[PDB]
Amino acid sequence: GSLGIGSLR
Amino acid sequence: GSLGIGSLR
Amino acid sequence: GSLGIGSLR
Amino acid sequence: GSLGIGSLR
Amino acid sequence: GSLGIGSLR
Amino acid sequence: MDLLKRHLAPIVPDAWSAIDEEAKEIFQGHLAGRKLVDFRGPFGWEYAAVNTGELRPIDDTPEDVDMKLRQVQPLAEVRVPFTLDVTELDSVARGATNPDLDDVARAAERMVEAEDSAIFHGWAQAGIKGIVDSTPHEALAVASVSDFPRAVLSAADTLRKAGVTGPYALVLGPKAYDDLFAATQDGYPVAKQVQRLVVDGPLVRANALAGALVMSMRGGDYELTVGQDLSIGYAFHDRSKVELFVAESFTFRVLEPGAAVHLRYA
Amino acid sequence: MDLLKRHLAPIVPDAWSAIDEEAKEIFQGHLAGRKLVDFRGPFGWEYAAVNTGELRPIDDTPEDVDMKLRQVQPLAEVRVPFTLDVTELDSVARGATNPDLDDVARAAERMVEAEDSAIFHGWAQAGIKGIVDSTPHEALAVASVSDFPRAVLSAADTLRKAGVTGPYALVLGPKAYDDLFAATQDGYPVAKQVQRLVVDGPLVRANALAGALVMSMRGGDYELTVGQDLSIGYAFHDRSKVELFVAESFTFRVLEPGAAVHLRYA
Amino acid sequence: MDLLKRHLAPIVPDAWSAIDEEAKEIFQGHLAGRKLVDFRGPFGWEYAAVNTGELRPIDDTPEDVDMKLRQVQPLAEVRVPFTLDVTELDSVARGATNPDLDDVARAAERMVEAEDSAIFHGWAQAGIKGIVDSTPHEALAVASVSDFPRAVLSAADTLRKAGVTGPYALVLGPKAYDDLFAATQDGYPVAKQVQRLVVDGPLVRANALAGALVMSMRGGDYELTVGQDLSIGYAFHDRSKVELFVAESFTFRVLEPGAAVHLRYA
Amino acid sequence: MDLLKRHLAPIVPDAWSAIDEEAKEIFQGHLAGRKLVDFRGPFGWEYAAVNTGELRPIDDTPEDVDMKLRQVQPLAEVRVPFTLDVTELDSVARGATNPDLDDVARAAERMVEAEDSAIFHGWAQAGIKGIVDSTPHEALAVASVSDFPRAVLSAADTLRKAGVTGPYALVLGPKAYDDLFAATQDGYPVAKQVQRLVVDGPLVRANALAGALVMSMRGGDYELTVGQDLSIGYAFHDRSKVELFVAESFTFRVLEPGAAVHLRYA
Amino acid sequence: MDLLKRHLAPIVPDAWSAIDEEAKEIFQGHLAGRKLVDFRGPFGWEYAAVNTGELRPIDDTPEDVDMKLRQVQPLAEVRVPFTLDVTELDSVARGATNPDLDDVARAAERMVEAEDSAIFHGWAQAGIKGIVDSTPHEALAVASVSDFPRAVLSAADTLRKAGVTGPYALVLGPKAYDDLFAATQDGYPVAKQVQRLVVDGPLVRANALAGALVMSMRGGDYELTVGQDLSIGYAFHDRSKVELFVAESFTFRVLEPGAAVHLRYA
Repeated sequence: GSLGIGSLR
Repeated sequence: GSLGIGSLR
Repeated sequence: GSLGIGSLR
Repeated sequence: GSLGIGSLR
Repeated sequence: GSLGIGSLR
Repeated sequence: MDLLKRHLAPIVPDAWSAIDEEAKEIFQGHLAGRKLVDFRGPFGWEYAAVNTGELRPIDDTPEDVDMKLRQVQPLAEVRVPFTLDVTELDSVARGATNPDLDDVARAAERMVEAEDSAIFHGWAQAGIKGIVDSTPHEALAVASVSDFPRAVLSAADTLRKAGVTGPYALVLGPKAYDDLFAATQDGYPVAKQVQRLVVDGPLVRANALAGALVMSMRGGDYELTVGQDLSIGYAFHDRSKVELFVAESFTFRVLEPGAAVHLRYA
Repeated sequence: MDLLKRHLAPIVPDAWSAIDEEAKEIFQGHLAGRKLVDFRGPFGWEYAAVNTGELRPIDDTPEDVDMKLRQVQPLAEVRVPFTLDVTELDSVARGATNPDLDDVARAAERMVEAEDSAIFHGWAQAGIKGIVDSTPHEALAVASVSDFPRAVLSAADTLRKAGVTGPYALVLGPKAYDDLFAATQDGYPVAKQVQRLVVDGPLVRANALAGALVMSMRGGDYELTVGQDLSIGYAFHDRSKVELFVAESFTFRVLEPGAAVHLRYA
Repeated sequence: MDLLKRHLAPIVPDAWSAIDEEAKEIFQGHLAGRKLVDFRGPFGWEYAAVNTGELRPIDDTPEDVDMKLRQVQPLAEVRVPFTLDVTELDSVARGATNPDLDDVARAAERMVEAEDSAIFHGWAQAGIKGIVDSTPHEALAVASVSDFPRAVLSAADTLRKAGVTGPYALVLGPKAYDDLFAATQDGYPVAKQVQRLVVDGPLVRANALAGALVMSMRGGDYELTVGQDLSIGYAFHDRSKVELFVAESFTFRVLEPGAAVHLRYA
Repeated sequence: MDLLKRHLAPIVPDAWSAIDEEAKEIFQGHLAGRKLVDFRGPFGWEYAAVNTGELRPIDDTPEDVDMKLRQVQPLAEVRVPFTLDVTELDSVARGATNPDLDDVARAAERMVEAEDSAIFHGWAQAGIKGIVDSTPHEALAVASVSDFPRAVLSAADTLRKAGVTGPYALVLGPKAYDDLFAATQDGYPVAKQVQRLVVDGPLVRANALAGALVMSMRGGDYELTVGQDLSIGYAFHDRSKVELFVAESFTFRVLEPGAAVHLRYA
Repeated sequence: MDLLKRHLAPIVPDAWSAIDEEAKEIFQGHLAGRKLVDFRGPFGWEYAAVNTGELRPIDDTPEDVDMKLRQVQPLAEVRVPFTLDVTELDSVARGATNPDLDDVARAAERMVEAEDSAIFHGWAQAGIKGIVDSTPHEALAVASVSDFPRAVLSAADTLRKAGVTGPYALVLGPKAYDDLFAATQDGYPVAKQVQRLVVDGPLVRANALAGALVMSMRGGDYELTVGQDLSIGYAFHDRSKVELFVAESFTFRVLEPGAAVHLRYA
């Protein structure tokens, strides 16, 4: 249940 | 019954 | 029976 | 039976 | 069974 | 029959079309605020006020009761009268293509002035605060026409300093537009540099803006709500003259005061 | 058999095609006014006048009667004669590809002169007012070939001052075109800058225009009505010569006099 | 019910959406390291450590036994608390569009600081080595704002000298970004030259980076592993205040120390 | 068996292919006139003359008879011999990829010289008038390598003065090409400016052209008719050498003499 | 089981993949000759020599017999040994992503040196003539880093003088690349000008080339034939070290010696 940022390349 | 200008972005 | 010039914009 | 050069524009 | 480099143009 | 009462006017339908086209082209050409801020509506003649969602406490209340009043921003209704010659409008029915519609353009630019003046410099009698008069940032004092390519960057810097991201549009008042577009650096263009400066931001002319302005196009910062959009209505007519009006209902809210920087005398 | 009476000419069909192509290429190359103003027609040989939709009052009328006269603009019919050698036209039938058609080009450019002179500088005997002689704006006096990149902007400013929007085309007379296209700034192009100045506006050469001109391409400002479009007709022939003519019927109206600014001696 | 415990908060769903959007836009705007290094995960709350695949010998072992310990890099869990007013969050349910979410932005930028500071300058208590403190190359000492267009090339040269190919990104600390983007060479742009220098490499602002940095975007050099990605959780609430937190679990590995060059005081 | 008689040559098919490719690449590289003028044909070995469609009067005729002679332009047939070594051609059959075909290139460039010299400077023994020797315009005397960017415009002006429209190609002789392409203005390119000058016109090198030339690419001005296109034929062979030839039949007509301007010593 | 004998190595498949990727990226990054010359093959381990198609006469032959020997160019087989640690390769099986493969890169660049040195400067013991040592043209002596934009044109001129058409590639040795890419004209780029000079020709770095070189990319001038392409094979292993090799079989032919010009000390 995260904010879904993930990689920004 | 307006002139239909609306948003101009 | 013209030359068909018409408008040239 | 030529080389087929023709026109080069 | 090479690395498959070949030509690099 | 709505409030515009157009069927009562001694005007043939094609003359109505011509009047509407004149007003429409003026408005699309000159409405500066509408092409910058966020737009709500139109909602029609019975939309009366914008709900802000805030509550204000009431002091004189009993101890066993907590009472608060809901806060709302009422819309202003603006009407600009103008007059037209009945014979000039009749000539449209005979095939005339250029009837005298000067007062239509006059009234339309008067309405543009009212709306844009409210948006940029506020309108205290209507309870509206403008973009310029609500910004907490210091107003950059531009000294000369060549200081603009510097000043904008400074203003833009301020905008990204306070935390306001997004493309930044430049809004030029009358003198600023005149001086910065009547200029050329010995062939090399200057206005081209000006648009190059702003990162995919528009450059707009505002006849009601004093000086110049740099403001974010991020969205969610400035909110124009329209109840009844710009309309042409009929009021009265004598034998030779017909009285019409431009009508609108609107209000403007500054949601984030810090999203703009004012540039003073150009 | 129409008014051109071409079947009576001692001309083989391919010679007619060659004559028509010569005239057509001249006209497409040189008709300056047609590529700027709005175009009505063609309507044929029996279209006689343009209805303006206006009425003019008549003074000497009885008290019980209101009488007005409808206003209309009659078209002018223009014929430019020219002559061709019958043997030169016969040679087309033997496979000749370059018959002597010099007088065709001469007559076609004479017709171009007539039409463009009417459009730009008016033709009072035909009741036509030109673009240049009807503009209320002051004529910018260009001093030197390098003043053009400034002057145009000034003129353009005037056009947007008076309320005339839209792309602005630059029209150059003979000397202005010669001097501004035979110029180069030590390698750096000048004419490229000239087209860069006008916002998607065309730059056109008008051999009949004295000086230069900046005018709006908005539309609805200048109206050329053609009844009979440019045609080649037969008049007469002797044993060795055939007499032909270029024919046209047209009129020109200035609907909005303020949409152009004249630039004087280049 | 996960570790975030959000269903226990006295917060309506739309207020949760607003809080999440505020944090999300801050993170997408400011997370410098995530837009440079390679990214592993997220793997969730029970991912505890990154397997490096290395073994370390153990000295005190019998002669008949060879024993080695597997090497692993444990993740750090970071929580940044913040507080919000319950009435401000309630106002969202009444249609308010701009609740006071200042502390959300504060906590989010604090988390950005923690993560980017670990990535660039290391975090020894977490067993993390940064990009800057692990590079064997000498740190170029930039003297003035105009030395950057030279220095980068030098650094880039070093990167291709040691064998590190690929596009080279420029990372600018706060002062370096301010000074190199508040600069203009009498109209001619400088930052445009800066992006022109790097061969399809990005130019990024890192608020936690001291000085500046040039580093390869080849891939396989720097590795950020995330167990639990950036999340908003609930901790506690009184009558008027609700305590939330930003949470993340991560570690960072420098696989190839030589893929970056540090540029000192801007 | 046609006039080329190739089946009689002691040449294997792949050697014929190699010879043809060598000649073909030379011709496609060096035939200047063919890439400028209009092209008719090829019509084969029995096309003897071009019908002009003109008639010429005959003086000594009776009074009751009108007699005229049809005017025609006979084609010239050009053959350039060359010789090849039989063993070198045999080596192709053993897998050799670079046989000695020097004399093929020599003969092909000799044919190019003949054709282009006829097109540009005429060939009076063949009744051909060139582009340069038929132009009525005055030949611009170029003084130095830097006068070309001016001179061309002047020449171009002349072309549009006399009535010749269309893109204008620049044709450079050997020295002019050498001097204007071995030149550079301290980094800034000059030849780029040269191609920029001509409005979508080609810039071509002609080894047979003395000086330089500016000519219209409108079409219908210059006409090269080819009966038998460039061919390789067999003549004879001894034990060790084989004699081949390049053959062509052609004529050239200047339909409009005024479509070009000559630029003298570069 | 081929000659590489890889199944005998104490190497897990993923370690083989890592070794192959390291070598492959080095070769794709550094093989200068392969990206310029024409490429034949690979043909495998039993391709022994290139048939040239030429014959050489033998002197001591009887009068009734004509005898000639076929000419052929034998390939050279090149093997570059290197060594790896068995434990480092084992760590790949435990999930390690960066095993120590330094000697792989060392051996691969040694092979690149061998091949490119043969192509550019010849290899007399292998019967190979390089591009540089076979060109009949005079070697331009470049004096300073700023003479390159001139020198190339000169060289290019020479190439088109001798008859060598096609795009011309620039090949830079180590010092030339370093000096011409570590250079900037006060902001204005120089290397950009360098690529602008060559007409759609590539600019390549050759670590084995002394000085610089301009050569045609037409094709058919330089021919690299590969029998066995670049491969990694296994030789031997002890308890802790494994011996591998890079292997290749190739030869190089200069078909047209005049298609290149050498530029001496940069």
